[PDB]
Amino acid sequence: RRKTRKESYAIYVYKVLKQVHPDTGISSKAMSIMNSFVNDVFERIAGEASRLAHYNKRSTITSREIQTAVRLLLPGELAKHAVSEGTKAVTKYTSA
Amino acid sequence: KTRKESYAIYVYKVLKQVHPDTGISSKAMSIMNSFVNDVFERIAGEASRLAHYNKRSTITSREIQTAVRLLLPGELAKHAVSEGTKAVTKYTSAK
Amino acid sequence: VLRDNIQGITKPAIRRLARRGGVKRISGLIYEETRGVLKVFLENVIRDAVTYTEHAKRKTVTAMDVVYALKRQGRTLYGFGG
Amino acid sequence: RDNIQGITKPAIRRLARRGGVKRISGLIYEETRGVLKVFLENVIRDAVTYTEHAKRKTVTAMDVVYALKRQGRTLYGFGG
Amino acid sequence: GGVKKPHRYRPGTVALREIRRYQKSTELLIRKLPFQRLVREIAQDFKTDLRFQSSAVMALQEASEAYLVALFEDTNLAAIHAKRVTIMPKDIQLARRIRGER
Amino acid sequence: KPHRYRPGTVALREIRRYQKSTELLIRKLPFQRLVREIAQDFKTDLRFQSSAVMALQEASEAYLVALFEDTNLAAIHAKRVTIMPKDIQLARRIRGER
Amino acid sequence: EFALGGRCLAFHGPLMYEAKILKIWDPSSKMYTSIPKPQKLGEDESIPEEIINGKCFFIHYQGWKSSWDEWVGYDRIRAYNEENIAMKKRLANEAKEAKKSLLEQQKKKKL
Amino acid sequence: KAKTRSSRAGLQFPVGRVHRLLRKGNYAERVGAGAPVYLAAVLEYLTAEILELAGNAARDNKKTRIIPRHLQLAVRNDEELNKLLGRVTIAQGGVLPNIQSVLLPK
Amino acid sequence: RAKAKTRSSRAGLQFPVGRVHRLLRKGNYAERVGAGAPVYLAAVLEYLTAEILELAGNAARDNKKTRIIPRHLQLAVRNDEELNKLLGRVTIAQGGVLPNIQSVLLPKK
DNA sequence: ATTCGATATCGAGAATCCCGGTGCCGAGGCCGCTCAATTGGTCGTAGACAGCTCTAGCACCGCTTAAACGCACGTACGCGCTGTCCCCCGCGTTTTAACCGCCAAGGGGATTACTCCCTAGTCTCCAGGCACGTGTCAGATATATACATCCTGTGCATGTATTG
DNA sequence: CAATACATGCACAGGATGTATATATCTGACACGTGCCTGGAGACTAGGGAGTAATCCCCTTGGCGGTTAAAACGCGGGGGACAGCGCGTACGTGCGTTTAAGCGGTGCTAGAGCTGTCTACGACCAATTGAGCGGCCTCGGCACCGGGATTCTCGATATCGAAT
Repeated sequence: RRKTRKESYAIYVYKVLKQVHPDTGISSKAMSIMNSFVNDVFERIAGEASRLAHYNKRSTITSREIQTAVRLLLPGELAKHAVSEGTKAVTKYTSA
Repeated sequence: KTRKESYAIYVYKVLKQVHPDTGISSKAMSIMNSFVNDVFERIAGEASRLAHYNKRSTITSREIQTAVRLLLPGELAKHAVSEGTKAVTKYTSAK
Repeated sequence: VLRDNIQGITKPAIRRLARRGGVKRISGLIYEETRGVLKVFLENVIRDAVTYTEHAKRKTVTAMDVVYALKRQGRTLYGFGG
Repeated sequence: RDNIQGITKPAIRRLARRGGVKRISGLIYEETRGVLKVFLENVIRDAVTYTEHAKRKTVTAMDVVYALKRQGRTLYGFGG
Repeated sequence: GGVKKPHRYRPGTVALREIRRYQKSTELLIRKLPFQRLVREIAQDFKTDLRFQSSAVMALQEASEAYLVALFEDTNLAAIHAKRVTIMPKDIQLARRIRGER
Repeated sequence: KPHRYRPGTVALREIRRYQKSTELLIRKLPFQRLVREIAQDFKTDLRFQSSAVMALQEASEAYLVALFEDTNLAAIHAKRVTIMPKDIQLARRIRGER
Repeated sequence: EFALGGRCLAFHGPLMYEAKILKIWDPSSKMYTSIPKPQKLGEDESIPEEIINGKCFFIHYQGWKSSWDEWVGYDRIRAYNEENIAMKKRLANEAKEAKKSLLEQQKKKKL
Repeated sequence: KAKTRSSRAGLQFPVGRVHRLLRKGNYAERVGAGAPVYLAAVLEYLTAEILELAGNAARDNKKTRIIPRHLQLAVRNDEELNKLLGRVTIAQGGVLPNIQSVLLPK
Repeated sequence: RAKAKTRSSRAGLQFPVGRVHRLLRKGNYAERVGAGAPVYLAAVLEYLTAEILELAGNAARDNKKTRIIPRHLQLAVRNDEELNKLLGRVTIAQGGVLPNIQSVLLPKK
């Protein structure tokens, strides 16, 4: 038969690699490392987001509690840069 | 709302079931309430996981039997599985 | 603005905390760098607590948010709500 | 059985040399095998419990990293 | 002739006596006001003019004592590790190293 | 007289060798036989995927190299270079699994 | 002279010690004045009869606890003045010479 | 006449609120009937053991009311709770009365 | 019906916003998820991947390599202390360790 | 001035680095499918906001006494050093099973299909849990003895060093 | 060579001393009575997730032959581990002094908390399509190999500092 789809971020990781390094290759095992990475950190931040929304008695995931949480997990260097481009991405998303 | 919801009288009654002569401190009682809330969160979170984790989507007795043998250390486990199984047996017998 | 209270963790109090731990004899330069240890632990705890605080549009740090943040970092506390 | 002694003395030396240890006592090896094996029944007990949850009686690497995820240590590149 | 001499104990008897005294105690061993000053001065550069519940600051108090005393038994073990009874700054550096927050 | 290094120089050389390397330092079939015999008591007639025992291999070597770094720190603590077991029972005790 | 709460130097064996005067006793009135007011001796309070006919002072030794507090007469008490301080230094030197003789006899005992 | 689910299950812990905490507490969109029953059962079991050990501690400390010092002795004397809740610090517990042997006088 | 434009290109991102929104919904975190939440989530995932990939690229470059190996990833994540608390309790397969020697283990003169 | 130890250098050995060479199989791009993202419209409803209340948190102040600080004497550990022993590194030979690889077989993981048991959802009812009030005894506080117990002297059991 | 006093090491008396124990007392948090209201329970329906039959295939298991890198055993020896000792100093302990924490009282307010509105906004469902994933196929980065250079190591002879 034709097998079911397995969820992976491989093509996006490849193209952001090309954005940061247009000539650098990638191996498959390292790419699976990266997929496990993005799944793990996404689960961490999404669990923190869902909790911190529940914890103040709120039933809606928004951008505010996840900028709060990204700042919770990611440390300073991984923080102000992340929150800054996140807000400009959100504003350019709502602008369009 | 103004109503605040906690396991006060329930832990009091199981205490009287164990020791029908012993008092309890209120901050000790908050220790008990936060403790049962925390272990409830751990057991429910892992049960929701291992229900998701085999592509299931409903919460029944089998996975929480699995998770109570899994989380709690062994000694507490087999007895917890025994009492939970006889409890659900009583529940289905009484419908 | 309050300033220069870091010495407020007094020398006998650091001793008393040690003597609950069961140690006998205390080195002399323990006190100031253990005050620094309290400083780093309290700063990351209070960072998580004030982050939880300002998410709730709040200007008051709640004990709820304190035990919340302790649940986050692996140093959780009991007796103040779940 | 005998396979607990299959974790040989040069192998434990290799682990120490990756661990940056210069000199190793002779009594390291057997109780290090004990530490290894107790870590093993903890992890594989969690992994097998995941395994007969799935109505399964062969184990997967996915269940292994899943048991690690429970025990706290996270492994990458083995799925999940 | 016979000159007096006080009732000073050997160094260590008073030690172990207050060890048994304090390992049965349950109260707080830091004074509330200085540690509250610590909490209020640390929560300045994060944000100004905070308010703290009286239960919140004492939760910080007792949590910090729990962390410090738990650091102190394995500090004692690290001091005994080098066949010593004096603890040293290296002991707690190693403790925080092996916990994984260094 | 044949050339012989002093005790420790070869040891540091293959510190460097096993630290720049990434391959897996336990013989695969003895570890597989270990995993089978230690899974035997939990369930009889249990089958293991090859990637599963690879995952146990990688996790075990990571656990032991971390524990042995901790061992080297607690050994260099007591004015020493050689480790003893008592080093690693303290290393496990302070990490909270004894 | 002697005042309530003032410094004094007193005998104690062969040596001089500084003390606080907490009570002043008058033998004629069978009474003493104290510091936080005349009053008589209490139920558990007594003065040795060797000095109770002379003017007594209840004194507290500095650097030593309240178990060492005691009644002393003019024989055992002197005012805190430079003559008494100087002979206190002299008797401290005598105690130092006694300790040095102790060291000499123990080092000859070792040999 | 309406009977509670706990008396159906023979428990003192309530099936109703723990079912509601499963539902609005946002763990799964669907939950069966027997899961809160089993959940309340295991909560009763663990609560009974910790309270019975606390009662033993209170008897040994000859106090007729539970104090968190008794709770701390209950959780720390039992080694199984010591890796169930050795991760956990509790309020007003103190520590175990332990002295290392080298610190004892000779 | 207008031309179908991806949400990632609408927000100037490369991780799929619709896919991570589907993972938020089907991953059972709540019954309701806001619109900009997967956008921001995708963006912070982009940021983390951007730093870890450029560090892996530097790890490949000083090793005179052009393909990323898990050893490059391990060196990249262990060389940065902030990623080191992020990934400290995490283990990397075929990663090895940092080459480090404590001081007294060196030979003396 | 003489001898000796630490260091200083030369040279041999040896493990690894770097340069070609050669073959190899994962990897990146092309192609085809297919199904979840996207558009669009609606509909319920959840949170933002305004507003009112009231509670405990902040600030001050005034008396306390427990503690903080400081200092002085002492003694017991920390550590620097040395001697000695024994235990583990290093190297060689022998063994042995790890690994490749090759094939046979079959066991269950995964997928499809069906049919049905249970559960979300809704409405109605009712009683159990919680906010509130009180009275009341378990335990805190204080005070006076009892007793472990700590320290030290001093007094006797035993090694022993000197002497007759 | 024996004794005996002396020195060194247990046994015990005794005084401080701090802590456990007995008793009064009060007091305030524990527990028990009440009202209620909202959330759990009773009943019925939809429908859909899940249990069970089939199947196939692929991926795991078992075994058999060769080869070899690695394991095991052993000899030696040199480097640590560990015991002992001495000296200094660094807190240990204790007493006196300051002081600031701690309790009670007081007020005030800012900010937490509850209620109403309603409008933005996400949930849900039909179309559809373009991205994303399964398969295939070449190729070049890379794995393996071999030879010269480089760096490191280690041990045998000159040379300066140190003691006598």
